[PDB]
Amino acid sequence: PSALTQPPSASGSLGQSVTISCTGTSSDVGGYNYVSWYQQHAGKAPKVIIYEVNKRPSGVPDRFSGSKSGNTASLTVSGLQAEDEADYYCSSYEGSDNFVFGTGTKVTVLGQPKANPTVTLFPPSSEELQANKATLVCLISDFYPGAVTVAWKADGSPVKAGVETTKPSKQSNNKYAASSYLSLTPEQWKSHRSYSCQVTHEGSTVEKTVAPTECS
Amino acid sequence: PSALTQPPSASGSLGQSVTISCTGTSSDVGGYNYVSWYQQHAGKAPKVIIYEVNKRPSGVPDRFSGSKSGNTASLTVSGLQAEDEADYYCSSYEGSDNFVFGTGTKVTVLGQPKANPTVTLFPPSSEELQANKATLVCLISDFYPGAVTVAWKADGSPVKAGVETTKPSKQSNNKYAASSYLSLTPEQWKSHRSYSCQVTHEGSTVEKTVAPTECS
Amino acid sequence: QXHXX
Repeated sequence: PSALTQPPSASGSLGQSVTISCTGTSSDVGGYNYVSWYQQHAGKAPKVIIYEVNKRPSGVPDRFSGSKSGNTASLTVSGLQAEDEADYYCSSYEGSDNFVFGTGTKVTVLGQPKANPTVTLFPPSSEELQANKATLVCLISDFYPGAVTVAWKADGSPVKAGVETTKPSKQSNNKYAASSYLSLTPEQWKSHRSYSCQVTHEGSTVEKTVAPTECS
Repeated sequence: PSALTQPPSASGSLGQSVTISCTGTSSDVGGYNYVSWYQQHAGKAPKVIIYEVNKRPSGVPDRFSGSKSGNTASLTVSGLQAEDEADYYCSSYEGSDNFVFGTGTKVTVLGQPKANPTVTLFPPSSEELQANKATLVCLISDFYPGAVTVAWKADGSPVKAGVETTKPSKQSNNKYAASSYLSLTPEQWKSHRSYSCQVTHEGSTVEKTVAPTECS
Repeated sequence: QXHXX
């Protein structure tokens, strides 16, 4: 399964050396060094910039580098160049028949100040409840770059179920808005204690929690 | 050399098909039997759907075939599910630890039905309200096709300012999701009879309202 | 894909 976890945004200025880690798990733990690093610009099919953890294919600018130990492979961009802005991925062969991919590090050559995400959690209103409908909305506003992660916990227990997340969208202030939503049932929302929207932005992580109350 | 000839779009419909070519030379396509095909949904993780000839990695959808013919390889999708509509890439060996990627193709189902958006409007959070922040959100879920138009309203007298909308994301199906905020203060919020998010989709207009009432 | 020897 795609057990190769990667940082969302990765960003820098022309010059500094942006790194892009990639983690995973199990089997022959870190016993496979089939880690391959790929760039892709927004309109292209994915260039392979590295492989066999430490290897670059014919040419590939010696400022792109690789590294790996335990559970973490890394791709350091030693001296960011303007056209280094792109999507970046990890890949690992789980065994024969198997190929595991990363989540992607959108790397941005910073135009603005790096903006840290405003997150706000809303629970299903009285009325929606009155309609046998349960939706929660985690508005994520104002980040830069538009590259975030969202994880929903129910009583701290990270549920992989009914939820979506919008794409980040350049607001009229060039900051990115997104939306993760969760769709529940007044039984399961009542039959619980707490609901977390855990949002992360390279080098940060919020978790705002809403608790079920009543009135009606 | 070339962008490995790949058609830039392919259509179909419910239970129709399409068959797509990875086209290059005797160095790569011609040469070695290993033709890999990718399923990468709009901007996200490329997925290995097939890797040599027609070698689907145990757990792959549908009448997903791969037949290599000449310098041309090809994938088949008989079971035009919406679940496809994607950027399908290929890639083959090139020798010397080199792999070149196909160029084109964004797969398009036709037939796909219209879905009118469920608009769920969210009054401000009490926690946020205590923070002296009043922010109203209009959720738009489920809708197909993809164009959606939103309006915010005070008591009519339209009222825009401090308003954001996000550009529609595909979801748990080729059904879309958008949102929208009103970053208000308590004074803009709490004075009025209500506020209202009016959403449109292929002629049809919804309207969603909120009154300072909240319950919990 | 990676693939291959």
